[PDB]
Amino acid sequence: SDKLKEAETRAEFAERSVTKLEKSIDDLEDELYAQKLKYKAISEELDHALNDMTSI
Amino acid sequence: SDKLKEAETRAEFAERSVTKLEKSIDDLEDELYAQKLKYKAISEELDHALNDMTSI
Amino acid sequence: DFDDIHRKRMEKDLNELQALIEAHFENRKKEEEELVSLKDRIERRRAERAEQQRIRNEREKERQNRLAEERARR
Repeated sequence: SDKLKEAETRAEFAERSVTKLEKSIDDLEDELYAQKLKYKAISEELDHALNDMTSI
Repeated sequence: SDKLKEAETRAEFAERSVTKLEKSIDDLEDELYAQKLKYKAISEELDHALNDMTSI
Repeated sequence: DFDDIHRKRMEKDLNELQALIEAHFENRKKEEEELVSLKDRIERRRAERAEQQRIRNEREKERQNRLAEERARR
């Protein structure tokens, strides 16, 4: 019984850790992807600016 | 016996998974920071350009 | 002339525009400094999580190996 109680508690703690880590990963992923899209957009508008310079 | 075997086994899986998750988290965060720093270097390139544009 | 006042107007336009340009330069620069400090404390967090995770795993492997040798001895 003692071993069972300790094991169950350790398991539940680790499980909740797992869930929270997943949520953190998701949020950081969303922010990083938004930054990535921002970077692609800035580079593309930069190139458009370069081509505008080429025009004039 | 069945219960505690199950619990310890799934807990070990949990520990290995969560450690893999932590490696994933660190790699993602560091890559995010590297990309963000590249972006800020680009922003300061643009800010030097804006200081030139202070010509207007 | 009209060209003179037009020139002064586009002039003050350039002045205010370059002013705001340097201004948002400074603002985004502060934001980048804050984000850099964020990345730094982030790497601090990575290192601390790594060391504490490794300590946990050390104790875990010690326990598991002790139990394993107890099993093998039995």
